Amino acid sequence: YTRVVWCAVGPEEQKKCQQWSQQSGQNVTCATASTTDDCIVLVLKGEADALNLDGGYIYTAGKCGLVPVLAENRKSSKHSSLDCVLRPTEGYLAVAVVKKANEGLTWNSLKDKKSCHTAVDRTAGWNIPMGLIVNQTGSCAFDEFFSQSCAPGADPKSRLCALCAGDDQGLDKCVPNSKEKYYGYTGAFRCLAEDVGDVAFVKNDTVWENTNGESTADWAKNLKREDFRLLCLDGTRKPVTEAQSCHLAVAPNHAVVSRSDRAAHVEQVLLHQQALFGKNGKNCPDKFCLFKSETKNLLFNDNTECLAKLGGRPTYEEYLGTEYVTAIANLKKCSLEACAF
Ligand SMILES: *[C@@H]1O[C@H](CO)[C@@H](O[C@@H]2O[C@H](CO)[C@@H](O)[C@H](O)[C@H]2NC(C)=O)[C@H](O)[C@H]1NC(C)=O
Ligand SMILES: *[C@@H]1O[C@H](CO)[C@@H](O[C@@H]2O[C@H](CO)[C@@H](O)[C@H](O)[C@H]2NC(C)=O)[C@H](O)[C@H]1NC(C)=O
Ligand SMILES: CC1(C)Cc2c(-c3ccccc3)c(-c3ccc(Cl)cc3)c(CC(=O)O)n2C1
Ligand SMILES: *[C@@H]1O[C@H](CO)[C@@H](O)[C@H](O)[C@H]1NC(C)=O
Ligand SMILES: [Fe+3]
Ligand SMILES: [Zn+2]
Ligand SMILES: [Zn+2]
Repeated sequence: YTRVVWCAVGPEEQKKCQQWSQQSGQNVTCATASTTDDCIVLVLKGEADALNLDGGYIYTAGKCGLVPVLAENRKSSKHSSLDCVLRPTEGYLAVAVVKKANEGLTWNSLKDKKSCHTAVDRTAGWNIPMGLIVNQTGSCAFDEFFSQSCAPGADPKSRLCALCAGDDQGLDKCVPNSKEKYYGYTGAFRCLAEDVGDVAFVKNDTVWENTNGESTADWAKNLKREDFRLLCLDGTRKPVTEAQSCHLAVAPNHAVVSRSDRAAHVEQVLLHQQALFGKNGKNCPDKFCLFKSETKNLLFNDNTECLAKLGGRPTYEEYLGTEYVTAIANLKKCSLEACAF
């Protein structure tokens, strides 16, 4: 009765989870909710066991008692002797991306421009840039900084949702799941690509993976890396090959979380499921690939090489790092340490 009930966020994740469930012979089954917060609630009620989360959502789950279990680990350079499951994670770079042709937009002229964010509460798309912005402006009024935005999860009538597009029928505008056209890393970068916004807060890998033919999706297939610049905190603009010297932060990798009392079982089941369906898996590309979903980053980021063991049985605070947790705490003061639910 180590069936693990995964929580899928929206219908496209639910469809992938259903295929995973079928292929796993119901070793894994699926609960679904409309939002990441709602999935965390199902886990707190014991109606789902686990899901994989961005760091800002790990902060929410962690305040309510849930614990990190395994982390996404993507390709690396050095440390290459180690098996992926054992290799330390390296964090990803949160960046602010603009079009080269939008000349003289820099970090210091962002006020009153249009912004694209992966979702409220997420690390690169929200906590890092809005925390930096609140700090730099000396003001908690971050909902009045950009003239319009798409920030999935904000009030859909507010200017923080004015750029969001909803689903193809145009329903579900601004919902924080993949139905919203501009949701997530891929959606916020598409929001910039399509010039709906002036700036997208995403990570370094997003720009690479959706330019120069790395994506064949209709909106991405013609994008050229050279037509984008990163915004540096010192006011300069750099090419996207320079993200090691022009990022807003290094983010902790997305990780699986669960109730502490289920962490051990969730871990062993996931280790076995990735041996089947993960990057070199017995049954991938054969039957099912757990870490593919045609660039849509459903359940896991498509660039995940494996889910890796954590060193030191970390608490969510240790996993996130004290400085990130403190930055989050500070930003949340704009809108005392109990579970949000
Ligand atoms: C930014 O992201 C890109 C995409 O993940 C990284 O480029 C990949 O890096 C490895 C080398 O580590 C190459 O083998 C891959 O083939 C690259 N992918 C692509 C699409 O080019 C890049 O290294 C990252 N930059 C920084 C500074 O972290
Ligand atoms: C925004 O500013 C706050 C206030 O300075 C930052 O909070 C401090 O962070 C440092 C470095 O971790 C700690 O030494 C201080 O104790 C923190 N101060 C407080 C009052 O808690 C926060 O890191 C900043 N946000 C961002 C995104 O950089
Ligand atoms: C295993 C972690 C989830 C803990 C952690 C810290 C961390 C933890 C404790 C105290 C400080 C940092 C930092 C990290 C790395 C670099 C910067 Cl500039 C900021 C944070 C990173 C990203 C990285 O791998 O380099 N991680 C990943
Ligand atoms: C299902 O779970 C059992 C128990 O670990 C295991 O023997 C079997 O290999 C698993 N099968 C699949 C298809 O995940
Ligand atoms: Fe993230
Ligand atoms: Zn840095
Ligand atoms: Zn510890």
